[PDB]
Amino acid sequence: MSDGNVAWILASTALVMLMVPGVGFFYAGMVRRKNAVNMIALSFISLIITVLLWIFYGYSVSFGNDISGIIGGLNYALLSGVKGEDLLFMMYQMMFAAVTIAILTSAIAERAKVSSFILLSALWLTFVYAPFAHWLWGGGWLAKLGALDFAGGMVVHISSGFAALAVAMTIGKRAGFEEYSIEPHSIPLTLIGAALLWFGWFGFNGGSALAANDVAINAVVVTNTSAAVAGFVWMVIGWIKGKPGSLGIVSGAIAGLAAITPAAGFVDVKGAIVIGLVAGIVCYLAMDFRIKKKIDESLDAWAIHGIGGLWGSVAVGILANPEVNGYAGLLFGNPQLLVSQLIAVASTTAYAFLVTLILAKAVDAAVGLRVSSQEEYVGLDLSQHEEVAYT
Amino acid sequence: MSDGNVAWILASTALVMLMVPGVGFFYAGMVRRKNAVNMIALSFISLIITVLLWIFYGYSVSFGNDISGIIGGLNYALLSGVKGEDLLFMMYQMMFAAVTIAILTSAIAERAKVSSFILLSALWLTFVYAPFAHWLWGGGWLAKLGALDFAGGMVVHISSGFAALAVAMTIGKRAGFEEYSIEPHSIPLTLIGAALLWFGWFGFNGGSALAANDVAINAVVVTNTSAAVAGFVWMVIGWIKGKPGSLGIVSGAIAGLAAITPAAGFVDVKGAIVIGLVAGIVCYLAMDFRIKKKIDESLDAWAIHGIGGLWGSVAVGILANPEVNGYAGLLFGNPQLLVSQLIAVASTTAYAFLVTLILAKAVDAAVGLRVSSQEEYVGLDLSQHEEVAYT
Amino acid sequence: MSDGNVAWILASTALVMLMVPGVGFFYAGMVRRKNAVNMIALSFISLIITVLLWIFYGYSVSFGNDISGIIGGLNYALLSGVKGEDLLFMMYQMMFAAVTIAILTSAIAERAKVSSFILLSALWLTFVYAPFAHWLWGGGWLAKLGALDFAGGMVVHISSGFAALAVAMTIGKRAGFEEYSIEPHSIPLTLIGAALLWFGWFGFNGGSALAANDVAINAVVVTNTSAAVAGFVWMVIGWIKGKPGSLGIVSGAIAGLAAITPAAGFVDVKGAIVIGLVAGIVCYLAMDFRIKKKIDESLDAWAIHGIGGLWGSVAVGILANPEVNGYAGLLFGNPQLLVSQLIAVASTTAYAFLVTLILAKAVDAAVGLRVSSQEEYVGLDLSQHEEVAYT
Repeated sequence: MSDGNVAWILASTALVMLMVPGVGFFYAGMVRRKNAVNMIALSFISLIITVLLWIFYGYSVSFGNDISGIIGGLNYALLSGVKGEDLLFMMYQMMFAAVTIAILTSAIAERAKVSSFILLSALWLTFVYAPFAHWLWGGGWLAKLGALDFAGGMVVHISSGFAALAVAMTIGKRAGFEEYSIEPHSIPLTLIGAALLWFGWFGFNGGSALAANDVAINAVVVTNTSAAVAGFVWMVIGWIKGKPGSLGIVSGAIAGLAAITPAAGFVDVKGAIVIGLVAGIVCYLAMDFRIKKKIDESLDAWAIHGIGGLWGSVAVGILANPEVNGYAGLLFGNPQLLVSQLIAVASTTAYAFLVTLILAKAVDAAVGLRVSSQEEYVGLDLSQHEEVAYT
Repeated sequence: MSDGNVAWILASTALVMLMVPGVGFFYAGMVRRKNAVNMIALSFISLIITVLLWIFYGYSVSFGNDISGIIGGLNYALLSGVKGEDLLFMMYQMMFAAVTIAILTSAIAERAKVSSFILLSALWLTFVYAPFAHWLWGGGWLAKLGALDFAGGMVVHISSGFAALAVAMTIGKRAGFEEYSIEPHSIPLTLIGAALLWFGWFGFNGGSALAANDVAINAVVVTNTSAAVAGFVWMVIGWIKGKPGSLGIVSGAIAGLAAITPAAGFVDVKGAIVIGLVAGIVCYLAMDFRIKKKIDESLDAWAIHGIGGLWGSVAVGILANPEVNGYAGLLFGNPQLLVSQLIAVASTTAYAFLVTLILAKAVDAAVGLRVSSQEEYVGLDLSQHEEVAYT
Repeated sequence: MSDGNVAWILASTALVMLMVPGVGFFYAGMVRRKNAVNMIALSFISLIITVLLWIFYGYSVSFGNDISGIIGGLNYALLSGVKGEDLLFMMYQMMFAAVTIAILTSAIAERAKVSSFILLSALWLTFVYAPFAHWLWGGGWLAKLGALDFAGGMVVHISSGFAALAVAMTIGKRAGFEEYSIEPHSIPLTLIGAALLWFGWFGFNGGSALAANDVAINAVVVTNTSAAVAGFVWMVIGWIKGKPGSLGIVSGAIAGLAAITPAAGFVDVKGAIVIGLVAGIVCYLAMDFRIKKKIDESLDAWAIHGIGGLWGSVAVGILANPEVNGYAGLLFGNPQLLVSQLIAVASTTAYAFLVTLILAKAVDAAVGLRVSSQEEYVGLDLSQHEEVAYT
């Protein structure tokens, strides 16, 4: 099976797994000390829950027998019939689902009931993520009409970004959100998360070629490129607006990473530069806009992932270079690919937001999403975990 | 040599190395601020010491010429005659020894003399670890009677777990251990350790197939499975008993990882589920029991690793699936394998505990294990390292 | 292309990337709380800046058409003409440049203008790093006269070490440097950095064979060996001088890692032992000496990397074992190799220091390197990033 290829995907799988708690640390540093444990705990729970559901039926529903091009059957439930390298694919994919759910925790920072997050995550995974994976990567209707998503610009970034937006609006602003700014308790903790995410993204985008070949090498080159450009952009904006805080820098780098994900295996270095440059700009604008509109989509999963993933997914249709991976975009003489991406982006963006909104409200009405005011006041570490982050 | 296979083991080696300080961070967060540096420092020392002894003679004693099936000769001392991929095996194995010693530091948390830990570690490595590795993986008498241990359920988890129990009883309870509970100074630090351990375990269990093949893929699948189940279990117990603290969650995940280690390459996903489920339960019971018996085996190396490794090692004899890796357990028609595991588990459990006990007391009588009361009072960071963790 | 080999280098690339922020954490823990964000931020900026310049022309200047053996042309500017595995080489090499620049941040700890660091880094990369890479690895005049540097004893360690010395002397001592000692705000943060650096060095030295073969395995064995020896040495010195602080231990391990880098693929385990032993000693002496001379080369990039890299690079000429990788040193009957190393070390040491000195003063005169006294007083987190590390 080419031990080399298995080697690379085994490694890439470990890398993506690390990104789950990586997300937890990244977010934890930006919340208050009284909610640090909760923010990290959520990423671990996301992992645990994801692994179980994925095995149970998640994998089957995403990549099993296709039914009307919208979803898969239960032929792979409990991994029945999954052998050899399909098992490696399953495991690798399982980690993409886990990171997505963790990113989503951005919208419930500092005020959600853990039990409720679990219920909603299980439902979201079932009714939003699995479907997307199937549409694009499981031979679903989107792949059928020619849509492409190399590493998850849509399956992962658009889904969590817009789902995060829907969730934030449903759960409401944190107490005092509007009055005074919420300061991060540990920027260094966040920076550790950021280093783990950049590092893990090597397996995320580079592993998506499913082999140790020229496409993975390209994905690795362009991934690092877009990240650097988008990070540089936020740095400049930082200076333009005052001082370049470390948060803006890494946030910019992450915008570039999310934007390049859907295209990592189709574009050249020049294309990666445009994507990163534009990503840095539009994502920063989205942040200020959601801030202007007073939406407490707390850690900007939407501005960064939602908008970054949306852009990158569209950019695939404009800059795909056939010399790179056969596929060609508008600038390389193919208008058709652009239309496929727009349809794919319009569909996944609307569905992620609208369905998440339905799910969020359903659960809210069923069990209630938000913690009580006093718990929010004392912090979820104590109230939801009966723990104290530091002594 | 299949560059793919070398690639995977080179990577798996780096992964296991990371687990050493990973253990240090995991433990450090659960001790008091005045002992944070010491707890981490111990894991680095474990690494340094292990590497030296392993090269000097540790490797030879573990995998050299067999003498009476209990130990190896000195033909590989200073790596004399070790070439090509035997060198990669040596290096990979060296890291297993280092992690084991680090896990063991659980029993001496906050009150041991560094110099003494080194002496004892050197002796333990020599008289307990090397022998075990040889019995099971060096063509020793246990492998000879058909015993199996895929990734170290016995060589690593049972050994450190029970050795930790012996050490704790010999060194005694921390001052005030019984009166008031000792709070962790940094749960987030512990969670970083936990993420590094989960991530590193990909190389630990996945690398144990010694190749990038179907067995490693299986080991990776089942490893993640058992961890998720055992973590889910502790989460439920947490709710049943109040609130699911992040510590219980990751502690549960680690119980599943330790339990699955001896079996990662022999069982199917259904088997992994049973192992994780049972592991979560029995390990939690072991924790409460050692707590009930007032034994200051501080960070539960015993409850988690000892008991988790014991269970998993036995489970190998019940659930080994021949369709997975040829070997078959009791449930797959082979009673013989179960007997081999019981004998192996009875032997390694008794030896680890009894011999460690002899070694711990010997050193105690020779140089003294525990620091003075005042050092314990001011903290080992200052007293043993003349450092202060934070300012 | 041997998927195995690509697999290993893709992984090694991710590993070296991690070492960049790893350096940031390592350094951040040793500075004051008011400068924690700045110290880490610098490592991320180093990465971002490096990636951009490397793509733009850095790579071409290092490995493009040779001009008079001192530098490369612009034929690979913007990666024009770089395809297949040359692209993987490019990306892997790009990360070596990034780590070098991060190491260098040691000399400007707590008192530099970010804008100025960027300018100087861009110039240093252009006029010092690229040239070195070309001399030794780009078919430059040094490789031509038979000089060797397996993983960068000179290209990375000597360059940053001596450049750091030049920079420190040009920027001046931190306020109060002489009066009272500057305490590290978070040793644990530093220890996390150290674990990431040790782990990442697997890709650094092990990946330098450019394939998953016997040389990489050897590099991995010897790398871990020298680190352990040098760390053990500093530990002993620590006891001899009082208590073995964790900082000395990891600092010693890093001396061994830097010393072994230029030789990782040419020496045997016995040679690795001598190198580590000597490295621990000479590097510790260099630290005390620069401390005696009152030079605020803050985090000892010079004592550790400069001197460690200098030693190891020379040691290559004494201990290269032909049985290991064909090349042979003085002790293996070849005086010639020793002369090549001395010339290479004399040249790179003098150039790094002298040219960096010119660059540092130029920029200082152009825009000014150091922040104002009051910024230094309130801390660069607030003054240069308008952020606060912890709340």
